[PDB]
Amino acid sequence: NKKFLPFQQFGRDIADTTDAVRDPQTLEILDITPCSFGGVSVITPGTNTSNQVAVLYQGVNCTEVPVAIHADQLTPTWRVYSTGSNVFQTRAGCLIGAEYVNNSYECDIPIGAGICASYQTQSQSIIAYTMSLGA
Amino acid sequence: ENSVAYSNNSIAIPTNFTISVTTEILPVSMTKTSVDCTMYICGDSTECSNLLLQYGSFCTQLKRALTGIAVEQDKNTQEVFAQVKQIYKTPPIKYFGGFNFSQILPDPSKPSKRSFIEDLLFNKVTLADAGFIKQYGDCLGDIAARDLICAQKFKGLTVLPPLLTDEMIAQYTSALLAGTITSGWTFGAGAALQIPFAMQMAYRFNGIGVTQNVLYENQKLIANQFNSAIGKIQDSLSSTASALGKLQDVVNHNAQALNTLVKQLSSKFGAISSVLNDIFSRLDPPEAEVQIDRLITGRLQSLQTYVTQQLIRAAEIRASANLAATKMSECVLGQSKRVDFCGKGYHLMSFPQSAPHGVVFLHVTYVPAQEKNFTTAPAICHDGKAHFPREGVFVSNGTHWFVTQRNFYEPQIITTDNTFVSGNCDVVIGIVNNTVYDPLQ
Amino acid sequence: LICAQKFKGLTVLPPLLTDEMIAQYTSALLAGTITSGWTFGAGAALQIPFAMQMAYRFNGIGVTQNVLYENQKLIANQFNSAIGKIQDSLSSTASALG
Amino acid sequence: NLLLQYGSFCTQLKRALTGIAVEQDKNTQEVFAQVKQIYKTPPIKYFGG
Amino acid sequence: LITGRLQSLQTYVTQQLIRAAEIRASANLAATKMSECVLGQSKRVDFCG
Ligand SMILES: *[C@@H]1O[C@H](CO)[C@@H](O[C@@H]2O[C@H](CO)[C@@H](O)[C@H](O)[C@H]2NC(C)=O)[C@H](O)[C@H]1NC(C)=O
Ligand SMILES: *[C@@H]1O[C@H](CO)[C@@H](O[C@@H]2O[C@H](CO)[C@@H](O)[C@H](O)[C@H]2NC(C)=O)[C@H](O)[C@H]1NC(C)=O
Ligand SMILES: *[C@@H]1O[C@H](CO)[C@@H](O[C@@H]2O[C@H](CO)[C@@H](O)[C@H](O)[C@H]2NC(C)=O)[C@H](O)[C@H]1NC(C)=O
Ligand SMILES: *[C@@H]1O[C@H](CO)[C@@H](O[C@@H]2O[C@H](CO)[C@@H](O)[C@H](O)[C@H]2NC(C)=O)[C@H](O)[C@H]1NC(C)=O
Ligand SMILES: *[C@@H]1O[C@H](CO)[C@@H](O[C@@H]2O[C@H](CO)[C@@H](O)[C@H](O)[C@H]2NC(C)=O)[C@H](O)[C@H]1NC(C)=O
Ligand SMILES: *[C@@H]1O[C@H](CO)[C@@H](O)[C@H](O)[C@H]1NC(C)=O
Ligand SMILES: *[C@@H]1O[C@H](CO)[C@@H](O)[C@H](O)[C@H]1NC(C)=O
Ligand SMILES: *[C@@H]1O[C@H](CO)[C@@H](O)[C@H](O)[C@H]1NC(C)=O
Ligand SMILES: *[C@@H]1O[C@H](CO)[C@@H](O)[C@H](O)[C@H]1NC(C)=O
Ligand SMILES: *[C@@H]1O[C@H](CO)[C@@H](O)[C@H](O)[C@H]1NC(C)=O
Repeated sequence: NKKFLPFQQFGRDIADTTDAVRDPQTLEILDITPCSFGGVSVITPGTNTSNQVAVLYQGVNCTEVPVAIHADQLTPTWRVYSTGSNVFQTRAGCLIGAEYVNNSYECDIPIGAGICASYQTQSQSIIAYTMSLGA
Repeated sequence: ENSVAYSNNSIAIPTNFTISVTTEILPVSMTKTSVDCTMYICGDSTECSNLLLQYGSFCTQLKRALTGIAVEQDKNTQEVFAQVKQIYKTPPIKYFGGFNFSQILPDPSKPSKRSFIEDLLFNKVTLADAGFIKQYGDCLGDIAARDLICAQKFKGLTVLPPLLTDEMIAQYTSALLAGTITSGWTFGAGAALQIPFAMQMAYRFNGIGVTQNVLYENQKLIANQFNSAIGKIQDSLSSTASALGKLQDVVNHNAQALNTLVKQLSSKFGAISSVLNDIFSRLDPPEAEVQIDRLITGRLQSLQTYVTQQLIRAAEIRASANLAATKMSECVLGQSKRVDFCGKGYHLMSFPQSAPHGVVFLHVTYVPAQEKNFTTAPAICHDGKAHFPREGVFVSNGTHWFVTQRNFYEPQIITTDNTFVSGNCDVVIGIVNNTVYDPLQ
Repeated sequence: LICAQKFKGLTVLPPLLTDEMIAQYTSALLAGTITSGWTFGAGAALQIPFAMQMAYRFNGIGVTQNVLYENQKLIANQFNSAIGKIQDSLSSTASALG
Repeated sequence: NLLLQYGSFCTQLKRALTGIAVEQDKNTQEVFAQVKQIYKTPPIKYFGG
Repeated sequence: LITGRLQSLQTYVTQQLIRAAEIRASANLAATKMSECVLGQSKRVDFCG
C-alpha cells in the first residue's frame, strides 16, 4: 500500500536493504521479501535407547518445507519427514516427527517457549508437551 | 556540614520510629542470538562458498560459543527463579492484621496473571518486540523492512526465544510471595508452616532488638504507615526516566552492537566495491579472487570481533545474576543481619517482583525518627558493689535514674532481676550513687 | 615520557574526584564511626560515650560488659602500642603495597 | 581520506573508551560517597584514654 | 599498514576492556567491605581481619 513520489525509482530502509521497487513497464509499487531460511536442529533420545529422531525448524511456519525438501533432493527419509504425519507449530518454530499431548511433568530436553520433548514408553516414541512447574 | 555534640556523659535515644519502602533493580539475563556464517560473509552467491570451503572451520567455534551463551542465560534465569519446589496458593481472604496487599498479589480478573506493580513495570519498559513468532511473513505489506528485528532477520541474524515464558515467571514470583506472607521464613528450610502475620512481625521486630510489646501496642500505626508507604511507592515508581536505565542499558547495548555489525557490512575494505555481483562481473578471476579474499577476510575478522565483544558481557551478566540470587536467598527467605545489604537501615523483609529481562525488589526497612537529650552513667554502686544493665542503657532525665532498651525510649525501675553485680565499685570510672528495688524483700 | 606518548595521540584524563575530597570523605567517615557508634549508618547520628561503645562491641562477641570496665587502661595501652607498631611497620616497609 | 573508506571504526573505539571513563568515577563515587552529611570531630579530643 | 595498525588498536582496546571488569569486581568487593565493617560490626568470621 505504500506510495512513491513521481521521481522515485526504488525504495530502501534502515540498514540499507532494498525494500521496494517500482516496475518500469507499469509504474506499480512492488515489495521484496527473501525466501524462507533458518537453522535446523535434531532431537534424539540417545543412540543406545533408540534410533528414531524428531527434527525441528527455527522461526519458520512450515507449510512449505516439502518444497524445500524436494529441491534439496536428499534421501527418501527426508521426504518422509516432509509429510504431514505429525506437524506441531510452536513459538520457536514447528516440530516434525513427534505428536503433541497435554499431560505435563518434569522437562527432559529443552526446546523453547516452555516446551520440552521426552521419550515416553507407551510402543515407544518421541513426545512433546508443555512445561510443568510442580504441584 | 554537621557537628556532633559529643560529651563523655551524654546520650540520645529515639521515641518515634518510621517504616519506609525502597526499590532495587537487577538485570538477570540478556537476549540470546544466533548467526548464519555462510550467507552473511558472502551472500546469495555460490562461488563464495566454493572459495570459502578451503578456509578453516571458523563457524564451528563461533556457533559453539553462541550456543553456550544461549544455554547459559537460561541457566541463570532458572537458577535465580527456581529456589522453591512447590506452587503455593494464597488463601481466599485478604486480611492480614489490617495491612494492604492488593498492589502486589495476583489479580484473577486480568486474563494475564500479572499484578498491578508488575503491570506498570512491564508497560514502562519498551522492548524491540513483544512476541517472537513474527517473521518475514509477518512483515508482509508496508511492514517489510520497517522493523529493526525484521531487517536483522533479513540479514541472517535470528533470535532464539527464552525457554521460560513470562507467565511462569509471574507464577514463581506469586508462589514466593505467598510463601513469604503466609508461612513466614520457615518454608525455605523444608516444609512450610502456617503462622499469623502479627506473630511474624513480632519475631522480626525481636530480631533487630525491639521487644514485641512495641508492636502489639502500636499495630494500627505500623499498618497505616506501611499502607501509605506502599501506595506512595506505587505512585512514585511510574514517574518518568526512573532507575529503569539499568535494564534499558542492556537492550541499548545489544541494539548498538547489532546495528554496528549490520552497517559495517557495506564497507569496501579497500576493494573496488562491496557488491559480490559487481566484483564477479567486469573483472577476470585472477584479481577478482584476490578482491573476494580480502573482503572475506575483513568481514570474518569483523564477525570475530563482534563475537568476542558479545562474549565479554556474559561474565558481568552472570555476576549480576549470582548477586540477584544471593539477595533473593538472604533477603526474601529470611532476615539478614548484615548492615546495608537488604535495604537502607535495619532490614525487615522484602517482596520480589518480575520485570522484562530482570528482577525487582521491594525492601522494607526501619529507621528511628526523633531523639532526646539524656544523661547516662556506665554503672551503679549501691551496697559498695558495682551494678550493670542486663541489656540496655542506664539513663536519667535529671531527677531519677531509669534503665531502658537501645533503640526505643522505655524507662523502667532498676531491680535485682534487671541487673547483675560483679566485684566492687572502686575500679570503674564513672559510677554514681543510687538504690535498687530488690522486689523480693 | 608523558610528552613522548602525547605526540602519538595518547592522552590521560584527570580523575573527577581530587584527593582532597577523598580525604574529606575519609575524615567524615572516621568521625561518624568514632563519635556516633554505628547508628549513623541507618539514620541520624546519635552521640554516645566511647567507653559505652566499647562495651557494646565486647557484648557483641560473647563477652560480658564487666570485662572491659575493669581493664580500660590495659586496653588503651595495647591499642596505642598497636598503632605505634603499625605506623613503624608502614614507615619501614616500602614494598607491601603491591 | 583513505581511512573514511574503512568504515566508522573510529566511532566504535571512541565509544568504547568512554564506558571505562564513566566506570571509574562511578566506582569511586559508589565506594566513597556513603555519608549524606559531613561530620567533624569535636574541638576536644579525649576518647577515654 | 592501515589494517595492521587498526588490528593492534583492537587488541589493545580488548585488553583494556578485560582489565576494566576485574577493576569493577575489586571496587564492588571494597564497597561491600566498607559497608559491612565500617558502618557496623560483622559476625562473619575472618571476613574482616
Ligand atoms: C509502453 O508502451 C505501451 C505501448 O502501447 C504503453 O501501453 C501499454 O501497452 C502494453 C502492451 O500493449 C499494456 O500491457 C499496458 O497496459 C499499456 N499501458 C497502459 C497504461 O495501458 C505503455 O503505457 C508503455 N509503458 C510505459 C510508458 O511505462
Ligand atoms: C510517634 O509518631 C506518630 C506518627 O509519626 C505520632 O502520632 C501522631 O500523633 C498526632 C497527634 O496525636 C496525630 O495528629 C498524627 O496523625 C499521628 N501520626 C499519624 C501518622 O497518624 C506520635 O505522636 C509519635 N509519638 C509521640 C510520643 O509523640
Ligand atoms: C487495599 O488496597 C486497595 C488498592 O488501593 C484498596 O482498594 C481501593 O479502594 C478504594 C475505596 O474502596 C477505591 O477508590 C480504589 O479504586 C481501590 N483501589 C483499587 C486498585 O482497586 C483497598 O481498599 C485496600 N484495603 C483496605 C482494607 O484498605
Ligand atoms: C523524670 O521522670 C520521673 C518519672 O516520671 C519524674 O518523676 C515524677 O514526676 C511526676 C510529675 O509531677 C510526679 O507526679 C511523680 O510523682 C514523679 N515520680 C515520683 C516517683 O515521685 C521526674 O519529675 C522527671 N524529671 C524531669 C526533670 O522531668
Ligand atoms: C557515693 O556514696 C558513697 C556512700 O555514701 C560515698 O562514699 C563516701 O564519700 C564520702 C565523701 O567524702 C567519704 O568521706 C566517705 O569515706 C565515703 N565512704 C566510703 C565507704 O568510701 C561516695 O563518695 C559517693 N559518690 C559520689 C560521687 O558522691
Ligand atoms: C548407552 O547405554 C549403555 C547401557 O548402559 C551404556 O553402556 C552406553 O555408554 C550408553 N551410551 C552412551 C553414549 O553413554
Ligand atoms: C504461519 O503461522 C503463523 C502463526 O500461526 C502465521 O502468522 C503465518 O501467517 C503463517 N504463515 C502463512 C504463510 O500463512
Ligand atoms: C489433551 O488434548 C486437548 C489439547 O488442547 C485438551 O483439550 C484435552 O483436554 C487433553 N486431553 C484430555 C484427555 O484431557
Ligand atoms: C569528661 O569530659 C570533661 C570535659 O569534656 C573532662 O573534664 C573530664 O575529665 C572527662 N572525664 C574524665 C573521667 O576524664
Ligand atoms: C542534645 O544535646 C545537644 C547539645 O546541646 C543539642 O545540640 C541537641 O539538639 C540535643 N538533642 C535534641 C534532640 O534536641
